[PDB]
Order: sequence, then structure tokens, then C-alpha cells
Amino acid sequence: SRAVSAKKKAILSAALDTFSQFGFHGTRLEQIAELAGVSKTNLLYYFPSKEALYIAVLRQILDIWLAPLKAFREDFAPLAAIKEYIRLKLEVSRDYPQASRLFCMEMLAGAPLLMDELTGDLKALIDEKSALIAGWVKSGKLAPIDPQHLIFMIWASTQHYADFAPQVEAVTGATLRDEVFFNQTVENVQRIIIEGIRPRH
Amino acid sequence: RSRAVSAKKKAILSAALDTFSQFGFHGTRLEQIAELAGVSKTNLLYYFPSKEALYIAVLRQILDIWLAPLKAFREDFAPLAAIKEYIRLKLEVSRDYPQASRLFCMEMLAGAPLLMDELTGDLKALIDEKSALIAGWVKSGKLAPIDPQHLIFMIWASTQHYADFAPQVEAVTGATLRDEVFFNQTVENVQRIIIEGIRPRH
Ligand SMILES: O=c1cc[nH]c(=O)[nH]1
Ligand SMILES: O=c1cc[nH]c(=O)[nH]1
Repeated sequence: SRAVSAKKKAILSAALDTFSQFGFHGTRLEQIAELAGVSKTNLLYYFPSKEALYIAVLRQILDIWLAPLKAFREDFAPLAAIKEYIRLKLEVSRDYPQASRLFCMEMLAGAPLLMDELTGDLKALIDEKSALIAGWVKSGKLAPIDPQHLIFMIWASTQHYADFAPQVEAVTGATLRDEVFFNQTVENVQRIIIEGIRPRH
Repeated sequence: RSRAVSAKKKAILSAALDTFSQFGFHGTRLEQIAELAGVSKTNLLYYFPSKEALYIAVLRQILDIWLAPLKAFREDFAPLAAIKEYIRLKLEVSRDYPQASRLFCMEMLAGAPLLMDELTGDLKALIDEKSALIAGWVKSGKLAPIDPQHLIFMIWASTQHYADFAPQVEAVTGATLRDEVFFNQTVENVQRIIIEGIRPRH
């Protein structure tokens, strides 16, 4: 149904903005229900608790973050695939900083509510894609870097510009919404990581 | 300068770090910091006039630890060797002081309400100075053409990740930086990507 999806997205977006501004414990479901334009009973049909909504919000940003990596295939040009991956991750930092910070804040608390996804569906995908990239490496299409550590570096360097945005602005005077700085950021992150994993000699 | 006094101020700062780490800034009471440091409230207020002053002192101390290697950069150093220590020291700090990494990251997530003066002032000054130093290394052919500030941010981001995102690292790999073998694999992998990413080539 389109209507169910339209409504689930209105709730998730209202939920993101409310968790972002009031934190998990200070947020009440009725407040989210007011801003999505729906009744509490209607909201609870799709998300039975504050915990369910919160987890769903973080699953949504994870699905966005991982889409490029889920699309990886063995016959891709490895360096080209990874440079596109880096570019998509920084567009997410520019456009969805609130969700990036919400995820980072969950990690800082020990991932009390997200540990089910990290040990389950997330670990399954990274195991699968790590084996794929290890194939690219055991075949000389990439230098020898270990796959899980290359992935962590991609995540860390692109999410930095959202999560650490106040420090980036303080040192450079710019943000990712400044077109020129955005393009300089993409090119420089790409240069270091790509040349760092490019086959040699 | 008196060391006993310095030893006492560091004892207080360390009690503050772990109390701020466990209860957050607004939930922390000065009485808790004093009781856990082994000192009277009055002795704490002698050195730190407010909870906000102490909190800022705690975050400045972790900044000083983090930036010491970069302050030590000088034009005549071997660039790649210097950046290899920097990465190694940053990963040692993520292993030994994860609580401080998390507290600083949490300050950034709130918009840096209390620390923004330190970022726009002393931090920006150092990064300007050392970024020009690194631009000199590139204009003298000792490094590939990279932009200095983004190289620095990547050193920070990739090394602090293993502390701030430790639960995700453990979930995906089963390990932490306290495992000697995983620590050494991490150093070698981060160093390899950044160093080979910036090596002159030619
Ligand atoms: O892109 C991603 C995906 C999963 N976890 C992260 O921290 N970043
Ligand atoms: O090492 C450092 C120094 C300043 N700010 C950071 O995030 N990391």
C-alpha cells in the first residue's frame, strides 16, 4: 500500500526530529503522534512502543548508509565502486546529519537498543561483503588492506563531517552544504582512500 | 609550579572524567566528583569554580593528549614516519582512554556548546600552522598532493572510530583494541591506507 508507506514515513520523520531534539527518554509517543498528523492508536499499530520507533528510525538511516555496499558485485571495478560509495556516504552526511548524530549517540551509550541489529543483520552483510572485497584483494584488483578495516575507514571519514560538524566548521569555516567545500571533501577523502588501496607495481 | 598541587588537580580531573562519562554533564553533581576523588567539595572548588569549568578542563586535557604529537611536528621531520607515530599514538589513546574519546564526541554531538571557544581559537590556530607545514612538505615533494586539513580530519576520524563506535566494531569483528593481535592489525591497516594514500609515488 502507498498509504501505509506514506504514513510510516511521516511517523519516522516526525520521530527522527523528536528524538533528535529531546533524546530517547524525554520523548513521548503522543508528541510524535502530534507532529506526524496521526492518532496514537494509529501510530501504535505500526510501532508498538517508543523502543520500536527508535529502533526503526535507526534502521532507516542504516538502510540508506548501506545501500551502496549492498549493491557491490564481484564484477564491479573495485576502485570505481569504492569511490562512488564514498561519494554517496558524504551526500548522506550533508542531507541527513540529524540521523547520523542520532546513530552516533546510540553507539556512545553502548548501543543498548541497537545491538540486535549490529550483531545480526548488519554483521551478516559485512561478512558477505568482506568476503567479496577479500576476493578483489586475493586477485590483485586491490592492494592488501583488510576489508573490515577499509569499511570502517569509509564509515568513519564520511560520518565525521556530520557528527563532528562543529569542529569542521570551526577549523575550516565551512559545512557540507557549501557546494565548493563539499566537492573538495569528496575528492580529498576519495584520493587518500583510493590511492591507499590501489594495486602497486 | 607545585607538583603536589598538580597531582591533586589531575586526581580531580580524572574523577570528573569518569563521573561525567557515567552520568552525563547535567546529571553529574559536584558532590559526586569530590567524593570519588577522595576530597572535600571545598577543596574541589578551590581549583575549579564550577561544574562547567571542570567539564571544560576535562575536555581540554584530552585535547592536549590528542594533539601533542601534532604540536611536535617540525618542518625537518620525515613526514611519513611522523604520521605513522601520530596514527599509532591516536590508536593507543583510543584503547587506553575510550571514556575521554566518547565524552568529547558527545560534546560535539550537542553542537559544542561549552567547548566552541577552544575549537575556534587554539585548535584552529594549530591546524592553520601545521596545515601550512604539511603544504610545505607537499611543495617540497615529500608527500603526494593532498589537502592538509582533510588528511588531519581523516587521521582523527579513523582512529577515534574504534573508541566511539567500539560496540559496532566488536559486533562485526568480535574484538576490541585491548586484544593485542587486533590492535596490531588495526594499526597496520589504518597506517597502510593513509600512508600509501599520501606517499609521493613518482
Ligand atoms: O555506513 C555505515 C553503516 C553501518 N554503521 C556505520 O557506522 N556507518
Ligand atoms: O585528535 C583530535 C584533535 C582534535 N579534535 C578531534 O576530534 N581529534
